[PDB]
Amino acid sequence: MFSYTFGKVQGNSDLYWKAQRYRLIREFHSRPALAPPFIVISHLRLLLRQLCYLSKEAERKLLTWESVH
Amino acid sequence: SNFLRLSDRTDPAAVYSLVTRTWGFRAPNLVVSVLGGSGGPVLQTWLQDLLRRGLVRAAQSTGAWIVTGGLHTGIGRHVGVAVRDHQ
Repeated sequence: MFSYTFGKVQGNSDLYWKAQRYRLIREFHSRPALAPPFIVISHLRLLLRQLCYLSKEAERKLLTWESVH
Repeated sequence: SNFLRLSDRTDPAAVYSLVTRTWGFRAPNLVVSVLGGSGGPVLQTWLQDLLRRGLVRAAQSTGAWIVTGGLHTGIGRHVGVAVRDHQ
């Protein structure tokens, strides 16, 4: 059973890893730059920050480009 | 754009020189002149695909002048929109 499971994933390992890579990059794209326990500084900064026609033209141009392709 | 009023008597040489030298348009690799009818209503969509995915798509590779009615009639209207879409 282990061998069958291993072969199923080893057949498509690059797809799995690239999905994982997207997830990791998305996770760390929005994390504060300070690592714990110094991350308390960033959380405090965020807490203080909280407690205290052209667009459619570009959209139409982009959609026309996409439809042509 | 540019526009001009002229009589039918005018010989093509002066107009061609005007377009190429005064208005600044470069000499075309090829010229296709589209003639047709149906007047007001837009053509059937297969003619639309023939205009866009056909003539205009091919002319995009070489560069060309496409001559037709400069009015909002159906054929000229679709030629203009296809040229704009590929632009």
